[PDB]
Amino acid sequence: SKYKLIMLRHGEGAWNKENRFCSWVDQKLNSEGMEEARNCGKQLKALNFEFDLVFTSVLNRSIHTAWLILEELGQEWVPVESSWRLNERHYGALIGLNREQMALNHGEEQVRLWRRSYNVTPPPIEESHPYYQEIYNDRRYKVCDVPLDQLPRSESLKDVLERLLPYWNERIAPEVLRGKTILISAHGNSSRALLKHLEGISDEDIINITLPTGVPILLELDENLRAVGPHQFLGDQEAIQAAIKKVEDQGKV
Amino acid sequence: KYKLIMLRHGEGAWNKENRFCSWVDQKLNSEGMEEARNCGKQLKALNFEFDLVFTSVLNRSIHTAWLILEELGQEWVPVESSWRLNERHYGALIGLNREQMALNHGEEQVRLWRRSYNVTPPPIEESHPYYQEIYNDRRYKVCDVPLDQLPRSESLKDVLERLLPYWNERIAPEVLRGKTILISAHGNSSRALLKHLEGISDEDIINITLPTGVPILLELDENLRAVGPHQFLGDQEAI
Repeated sequence: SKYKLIMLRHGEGAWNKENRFCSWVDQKLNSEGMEEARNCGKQLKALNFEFDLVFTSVLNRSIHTAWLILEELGQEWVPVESSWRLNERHYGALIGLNREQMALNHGEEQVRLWRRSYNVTPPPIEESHPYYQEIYNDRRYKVCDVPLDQLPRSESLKDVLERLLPYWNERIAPEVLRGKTILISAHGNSSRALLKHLEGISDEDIINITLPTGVPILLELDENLRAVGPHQFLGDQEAIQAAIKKVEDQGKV
Repeated sequence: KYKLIMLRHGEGAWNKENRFCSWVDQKLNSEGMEEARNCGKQLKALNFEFDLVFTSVLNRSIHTAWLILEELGQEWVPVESSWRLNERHYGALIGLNREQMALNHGEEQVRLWRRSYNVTPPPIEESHPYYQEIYNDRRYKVCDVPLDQLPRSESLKDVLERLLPYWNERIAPEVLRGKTILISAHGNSSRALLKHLEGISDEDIINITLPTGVPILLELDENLRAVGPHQFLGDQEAI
């Protein structure tokens, strides 16, 4: 049969205000990020969505986004399942740096390639990074399918897809085949990776997809779990276009 | 041996209005949330590190788990919810004023409905102002027993009988694997698991009083029987 699922990326926290690369640092939502989640929830309630399962990353800003949506829906009882495989892209040594400053030191166009291209890998994160130990000693990164030493230290979009797709295949997609209505609370680049796979977007074209924060993304799938058309945003068409331009402008002088 | 943490949510409006929530999905109030928040601060100050949490399907129990996990910075820990941890089903008593009931049917009878071990209250009926808010909710259309087979009132003993399979089948096997587990549940449903784990009689269980917002530690052996009486963690509270 036809299938329908919602994906979204969370709203803003402090480092978004400061225009810093956040990636695997576990920054909390701020007050307006929490409101963005509630607005998604209200939108989803206005369309009478009834979720059967929620999938999230292990970064708390994506879990809190999911809890906030469920509360607006009166669906706090719906199962939630979290995996590092949905984490934001690991940005290596760019973690914590200002974007517009990078665009100064290397050009607007080196920055765009670092952020949106499919294949270029960021400089790895090194033991001298102020947040190295906070990331890799965190107990949430033990309980899994990969030894702590084989966790990544930086990721291209391609690397994201390769550790994300096994989770889609083994956990998410079988529930979709089952007929359940699913919510994915993830991140900018882990959602771009999933969209690239489901929509058959080229290595070249994925560069041009920028996802707005805190906005529901409706995806329709066919009986082979491929997209029927392009992903669609729920909410006002202009306000969303302005919101996309914002994320694009973080990397511009 | 084994360590287990159980606890009970804080208050909402109806617990101030001296009323029966039961299976009605009443929300925490401000102190109800801050109580869970303070309770999470106390488990953090005790360096607690959970691997799995279990709740009922009522939001007062789920928010409580969520606020606690936020205080702990442990929001990534798996949560699992189940009606089998629900508060006791108070039947037709649901929603009624406690005092107004005391003048309708008498001190001694209302007291026996609330404190006994073996007495089933009057069933809730489709005329009840909250019958449809409960049995039409989608969270029961998707549970492990048919909707009609779910109870319309429960003795405290019925609570244990519906809880024990979930404990035997779902929870205890994870206690055995070495996981530090949290159970965010309700007064009655926590009373039934204690009675089972400690071995309390149908007589002592009726007088056991469990405070809200307080981590309740239970130490077990490999047969998962209590090594001693349940203990409260933290300090300085009354009533």
